[PDB]
Amino acid sequence: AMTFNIHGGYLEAIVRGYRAGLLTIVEKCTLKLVDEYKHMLPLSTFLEYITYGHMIDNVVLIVTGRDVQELLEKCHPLGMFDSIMRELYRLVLVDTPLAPYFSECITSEDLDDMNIEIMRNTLYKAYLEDFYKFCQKLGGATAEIMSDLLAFEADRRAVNITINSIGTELTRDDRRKLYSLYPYGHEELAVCEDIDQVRGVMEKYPPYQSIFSKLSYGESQMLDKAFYEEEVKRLCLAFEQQFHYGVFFAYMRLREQEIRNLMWISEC
Amino acid sequence: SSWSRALVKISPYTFSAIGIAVAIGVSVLGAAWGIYITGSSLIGAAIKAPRITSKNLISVIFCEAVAIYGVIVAIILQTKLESVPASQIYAPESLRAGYAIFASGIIVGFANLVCGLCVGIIGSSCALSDAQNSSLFVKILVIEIFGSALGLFGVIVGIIMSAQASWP
Amino acid sequence: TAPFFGFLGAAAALVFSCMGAAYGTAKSGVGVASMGVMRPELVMKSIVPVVMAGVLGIYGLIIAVIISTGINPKAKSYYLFDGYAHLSSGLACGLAGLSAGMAIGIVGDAGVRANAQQPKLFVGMILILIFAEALALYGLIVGIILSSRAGQ
Amino acid sequence: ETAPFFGFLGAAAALVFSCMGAAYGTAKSGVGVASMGVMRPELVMKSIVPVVMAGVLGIYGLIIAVIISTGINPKAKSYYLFDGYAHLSSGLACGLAGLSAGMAIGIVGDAGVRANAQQPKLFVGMILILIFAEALALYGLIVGIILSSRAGQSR
Amino acid sequence: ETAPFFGFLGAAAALVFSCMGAAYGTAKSGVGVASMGVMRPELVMKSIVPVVMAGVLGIYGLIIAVIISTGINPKAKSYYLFDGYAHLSSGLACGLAGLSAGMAIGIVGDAGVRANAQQPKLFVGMILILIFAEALALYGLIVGIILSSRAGQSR
Amino acid sequence: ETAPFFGFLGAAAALVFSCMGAAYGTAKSGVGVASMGVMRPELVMKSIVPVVMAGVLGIYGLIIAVIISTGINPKAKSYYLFDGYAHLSSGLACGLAGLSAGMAIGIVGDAGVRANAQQPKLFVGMILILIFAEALALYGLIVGIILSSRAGQ
Amino acid sequence: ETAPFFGFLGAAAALVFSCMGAAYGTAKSGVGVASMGVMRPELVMKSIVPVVMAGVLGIYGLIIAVIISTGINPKAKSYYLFDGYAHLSSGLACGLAGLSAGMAIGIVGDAGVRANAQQPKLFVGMILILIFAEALALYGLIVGIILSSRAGQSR
Amino acid sequence: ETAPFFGFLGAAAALVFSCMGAAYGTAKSGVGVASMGVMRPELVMKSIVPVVMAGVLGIYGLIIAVIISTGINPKAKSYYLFDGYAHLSSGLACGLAGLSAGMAIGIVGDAGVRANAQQPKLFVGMILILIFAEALALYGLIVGIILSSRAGQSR
Amino acid sequence: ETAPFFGFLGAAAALVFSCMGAAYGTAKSGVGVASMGVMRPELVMKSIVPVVMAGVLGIYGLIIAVIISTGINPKAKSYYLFDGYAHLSSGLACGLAGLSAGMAIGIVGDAGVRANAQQPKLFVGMILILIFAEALALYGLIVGIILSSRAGQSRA
Amino acid sequence: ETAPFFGFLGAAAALVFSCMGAAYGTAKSGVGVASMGVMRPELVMKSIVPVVMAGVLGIYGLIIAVIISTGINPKAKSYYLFDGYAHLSSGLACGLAGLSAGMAIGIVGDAGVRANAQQPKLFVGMILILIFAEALALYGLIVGIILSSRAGQ
Amino acid sequence: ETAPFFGFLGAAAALVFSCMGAAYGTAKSGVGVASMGVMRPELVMKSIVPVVMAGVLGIYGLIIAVIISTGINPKAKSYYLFDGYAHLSSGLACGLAGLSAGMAIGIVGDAGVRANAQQPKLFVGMILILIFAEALALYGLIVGIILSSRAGQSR
Repeated sequence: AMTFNIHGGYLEAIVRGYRAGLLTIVEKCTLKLVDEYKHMLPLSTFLEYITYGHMIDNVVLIVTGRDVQELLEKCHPLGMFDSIMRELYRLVLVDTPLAPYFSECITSEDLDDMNIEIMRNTLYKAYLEDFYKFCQKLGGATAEIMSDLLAFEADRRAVNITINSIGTELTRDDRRKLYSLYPYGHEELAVCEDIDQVRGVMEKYPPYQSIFSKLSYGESQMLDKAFYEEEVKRLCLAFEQQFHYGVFFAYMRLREQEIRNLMWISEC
Repeated sequence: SSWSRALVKISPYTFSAIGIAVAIGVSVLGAAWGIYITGSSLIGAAIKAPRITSKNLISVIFCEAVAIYGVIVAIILQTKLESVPASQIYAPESLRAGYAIFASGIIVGFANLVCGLCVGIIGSSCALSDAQNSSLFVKILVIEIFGSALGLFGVIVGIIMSAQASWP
Repeated sequence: TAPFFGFLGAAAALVFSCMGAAYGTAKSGVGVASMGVMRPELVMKSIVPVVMAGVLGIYGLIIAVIISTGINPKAKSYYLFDGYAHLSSGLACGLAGLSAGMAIGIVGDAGVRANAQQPKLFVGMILILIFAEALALYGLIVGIILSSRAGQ
Repeated sequence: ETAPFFGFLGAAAALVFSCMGAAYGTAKSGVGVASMGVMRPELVMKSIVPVVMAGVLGIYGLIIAVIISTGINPKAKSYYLFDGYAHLSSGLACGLAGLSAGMAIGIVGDAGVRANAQQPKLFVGMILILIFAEALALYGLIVGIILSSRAGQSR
Repeated sequence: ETAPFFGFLGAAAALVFSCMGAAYGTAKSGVGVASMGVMRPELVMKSIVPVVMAGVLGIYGLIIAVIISTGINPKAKSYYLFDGYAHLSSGLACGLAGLSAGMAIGIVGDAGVRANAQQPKLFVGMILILIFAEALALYGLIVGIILSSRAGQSR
Repeated sequence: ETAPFFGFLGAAAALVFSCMGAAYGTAKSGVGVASMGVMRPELVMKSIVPVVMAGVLGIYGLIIAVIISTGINPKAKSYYLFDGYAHLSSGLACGLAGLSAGMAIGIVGDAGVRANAQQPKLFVGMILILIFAEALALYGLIVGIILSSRAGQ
Repeated sequence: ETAPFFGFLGAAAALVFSCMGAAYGTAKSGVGVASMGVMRPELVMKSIVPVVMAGVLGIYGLIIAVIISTGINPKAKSYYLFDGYAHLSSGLACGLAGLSAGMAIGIVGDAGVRANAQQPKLFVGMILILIFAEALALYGLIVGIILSSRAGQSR
Repeated sequence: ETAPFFGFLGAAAALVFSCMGAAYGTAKSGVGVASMGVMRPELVMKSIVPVVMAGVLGIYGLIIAVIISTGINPKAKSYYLFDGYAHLSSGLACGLAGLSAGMAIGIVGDAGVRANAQQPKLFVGMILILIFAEALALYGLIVGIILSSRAGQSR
Repeated sequence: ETAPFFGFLGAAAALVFSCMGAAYGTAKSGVGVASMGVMRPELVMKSIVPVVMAGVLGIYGLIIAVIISTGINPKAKSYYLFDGYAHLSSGLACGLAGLSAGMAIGIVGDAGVRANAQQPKLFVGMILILIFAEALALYGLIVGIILSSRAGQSRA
Repeated sequence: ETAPFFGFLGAAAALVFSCMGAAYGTAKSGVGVASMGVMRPELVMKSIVPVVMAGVLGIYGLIIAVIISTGINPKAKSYYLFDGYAHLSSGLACGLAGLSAGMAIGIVGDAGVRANAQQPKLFVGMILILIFAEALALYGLIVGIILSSRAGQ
Repeated sequence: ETAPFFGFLGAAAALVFSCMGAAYGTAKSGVGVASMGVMRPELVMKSIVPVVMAGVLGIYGLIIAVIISTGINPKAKSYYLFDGYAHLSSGLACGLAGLSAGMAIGIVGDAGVRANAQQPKLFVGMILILIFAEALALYGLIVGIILSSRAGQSR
């Protein structure tokens, strides 16, 4: 860990201070975090991967098609990267590693990215490409945490598939492929076709297990809410705040979690 | 055969000068690396308050103490040099004195550099913690004092090794 | 001199072992910073191991001072076998000391993490640190055997 | 002389290599042991044992050097240097055996103790697996010093 | 005089490389078994076999090393310089063959643990694969012993 | 003189290198075979063959080393430089060829495990590739054998 | 004198380098063939052509090395360092040329196999490319022949 | 004297380095040509030029090596260090020039393969750059001719 | 008497290093031009310039090599010991200068070819940069000539 | 004898090392200053401490080299291999110490530039840190001067 | 005897290192100038200065090399060891200093070219920084010239 002392100490210290500082309103908090990241602009690659995921979200918003520019402006500039329809997806593919996989999944551009079910697959492919970009950090403990989070997201996607997207006619092989090393292989949760049967298998996944617990809200939900408790746990993983490593992405995740908590509080 | 017999012969005065100088140089390099680490830490946390700057100043004081120890070692080695006549610079006793001086310099400078690097890393972490928690300052000073004590122990080792030379 | 260089290296190897254990001390202090960020009592508890590690290096310095006191070569003439034996034994002791210092640094980081958390197996962490310190002490003691193993 | 020099070099190489491998294994296993202990204090007591075992194996490897110090006897009659080179070889073999087996034991024990958080019986299994190679490490380290002491006859 | 020192060094290399191969095998097997026990603790016993094979290879290497170390007395056996170098060669070759066999056995053992997580028929096949891999260590030990005997034949 | 020392060392290097290459190839083929057996037990049986094919190289290297060791004898001839040098060079060539062939065989074995998982004619092509690799190994062994047979001095 | 050392070393190096290059080319060709067979088993049959070319180049290098080695007859000609140096140079050049040609031909063959799986005329294109690559092996063989002749030119 | 060790080494090195460089360049060009042929057969037909450049470089290296070898006339020319030194210098220059030209030709071939799909005019223009690189290689070979002719002073 | 070996080695090395540097620069410039292709087909004239600079560097290297080879005349003024080492020094200087110039020219030419597609008004600046780069190779050739000049005096 | 060669080599190594260390520190500090000056050009003008430290390091290196060169007076002293070896080693150590100090100071100033861009308090703090680094460099220079003085004896 | 030959070799290495450093700096400045010209043609004209500075450093190195060459004079003194030693030391020091300064100035200019495009005000300070960087190399050149002036080593 002497490399941190040799170089990069100041940036790591600034990132750690920004992380420890943070424990409508959500949009304002995300914009403040984006401004802090821009002022700041190893751990930098992890923060870039987190921003790449947050920009995959905004690109999937923009790849489709309604005041889309206004919607992108309302989002954080970290999520709505300034650099950034088939042409829209192709342009988003540049400067964003996550977008081209979303374009590949969405063969019909906006049509194959419908917010009902198709946009879920497009965003899943975008998240897979963002996870590949994170893996391009040559591994690490933070890379291990990112892999665990990606596995949780894949398990949530497979659970939501078997729960509701069967009516959306997403193929079981395709849905498993849509639901994404650890995220890549989730045959245990895809073995059970029944929604009730597949929910238990998805909860049996180590990211989902021991975190969801009763899971009155979470695993029962569709989209990517099955690992909601695991997301809070991964936020608590950053609460360790072990130094001499890359935790800028952890800092961004903690700031986003704080913004989400502030939004959930809303009035009072 | 012939090369094996040749390898034995060496010039003791060159080794004595190397022991006099390279140890101080390496100690200076280690202190510089520690000071750079401390400065990076201070730059990281300069936003809040200069208490972390005071801690980094304590670390720099430890580095300066290491530098003073190196200077004292160099002065001693200047004094500790044996008679070693220009003509009489081939005796086995002169070689033994040179080997002892080189060993003293190696033990001094390497330990000083290691202590300086340790002090720099500890001071960086301490400055980060002090920026985090205002209360935690005496604990940081404890680690700084530990690094300074390591440097002082190296200096004392050099002082003990000062009386080593046996050259004619 | 070849025998003088051999004995000097025999001592400087344990000296370098102490210098390497100083790196484990630095790692322990780095972890102690984060540990004491949570609480000042944990700060003192983690800082104490750093002081102990520094005391280990001070003891190594004292051993080097004793070696310098005994460094006089007129009393004992060392041949090729004696110099080689001294150098080899010293190098083995130094390698053992450096390995013990690295293990002590790792254990100190783990104990700092534990102290940042609740006490829990603080006794077990202290036991692991004591095991590392015992390995270091065993190396230091084995050094004395080779130091005294000289002459005809 | 040459024979005592080589014999002592090999004897010290025994201790150095065995200690290095044992300490690498100790750190590897101790990472997982600390992980399991932080996970639960109940598994902490069980997972603590492999670290102590690795430390004891390293201590035994280091102590083997003290015994091998009498393996080569410069004060005794100097035989051909090839006997001392044979002692050197025996010591080097002991050191490499200890290093390799200790490193393997610790590498296995890393994942064994780390996974012991889920199942406490995994701690017992990991202890057994680690011992299976730690015993081989200590045995090789001791056997090398024994051979170094024994082969000094030189007819 | 050049013979016995060289041959002893070859025995040292034999022990060193056999230990390194057994180390790779044991480390990989333990790493795989740690994950295997989490899935099925009952299946952990079956996966222990590659560890036993690696230990057997290491024991064979140590035995060959002790055998080569035997006979160092110049009067005991005739040892011309090329003969002692041939004994060194026997030791080094057997050790290196055992090292490579051990590394391959470790990789195969990790694969077998993965297959044990899969259908047990794949594990049964991987057991035979591991046995076939381990046969290489015995072949290398036999070759080393034969060459050491040919080295013993000297004038 | 001391050349037969170098010749015995070269024979040992031949054995060690052939064994190393063969065992690396066998490990790669075993990983591929484990993957195939996880995929399909039908592919498991065929995927065993490359491991044995690789181990054949190690067996041949051991046989060559034994032959070379039998070649060295003081009763057969007095110590000389040329014979020992030739034996050492032949052993080195044989061992290097065996190691290279084993590495290629392991790579081809992994590729052929994947191909057999794909299609049976792909498995036949993989068998042909393994046959070509074995032919290369045999050519190297024959060259080494001829060089050893050139032991006149 | 020492000329047989150099000659035998060159003969060994030729075979070693040729085998390494053939191994690289064969590995690349096998990867390409597996990819083509997965894509289309029928097209896989023609894909073996680059592998055959690489094997032919390797055999030609091996044959040249064997021919060069067979020329060395100590009873035929008295001790002259010129013949040994020429043989060593021929072996080194032939081996290096064969290795480079094999590696390049393997890479080009894998690319051409992928392209042939894409389009049919790409097969003819890759065949032409491999024919172009064979020039390196041809030049190596010519250089080896020239050096073998210079070996006899010694006086 | 020491001339064979120098001259033979230079003759081998020239061919080896030239073949290695030409092989790397031809491999890069073949990969690019396969990509172009997948894109369009016309680009595949056009992309033959880098292969021609690589073959020309290899032929030039072989010619230089042949000239150097023919320069070796020990019966006619007394053994001088200068005579072998001239051949060694010529071989080193030829080999280095061949390797550099091969690397540059591979880069240019990949670039032109991209350009052919991009635009036929771009490929036509890049032909000029490839010709310039070939001319630089020819200049190096020509300097090699002067180096070979320098051997005339020795006899 | 053994100096001519060093002299021939230096003479070969000068040309070898110059050719290597020129080849690297030419490859870089060609890749850059091909990238600039299609988008700016009219920029063929601009893309020609770096190839010209690389050719000039190669020609300078060949000239230095020819001069060095001409310097080596053992028939008159026996090479003694200074001649071979002087030739080696001159050859090494020429080759190193050529390699440095080739690398710099390749990098600058890649940058210029990239700048060629958009805003071609900087063609004059690109040519100026290329000339400033080739000035280094010219200085190296001059230094090599100056070194070769002193060769004759050492004979006495 | 060969003592002047050793002394000249030592002085040259000292000068080269000092120049390289000063260049590295200056490059790092200048890159940091240029990066920081993008936001507010007003703060950039104040950022002259990197130039000051670079000039100080260069001047110290040049002075040390000049002092070492002056010590080489063959007419004054016939010199000895011992004296030349001592002087060369002393000069080389001084140059290496200066290079290390300059590199560390430049590394610190790299972040100090951004710190100054943040606020003036961080600016004066980085100024103090650079002052401490320059004091260490001056201590190394004084050590080199004392060593050169010893060479006279 | 041959010591002044080593001195001349060091003198040539001086110019070699100076040219390498100047080329690196010029390449960095050229990349920056290309970026600036892409931004705005007006900034490109003002950005030529660092390239001229690198060229001036290279010319200074060449001048130092020419001075060193003038220093070598057979009629000055007979074969002497110190003449080669001092010249080689001066050349090596000057070349190393020039290369380091050139690399640093190249990095600084690469940063400054991008910086000036956004804001023209900082260009003034960038000019001063580059001037200081070049002045360091000038001081190093003067130091090297001092050693060259130190020629009368004997009598």
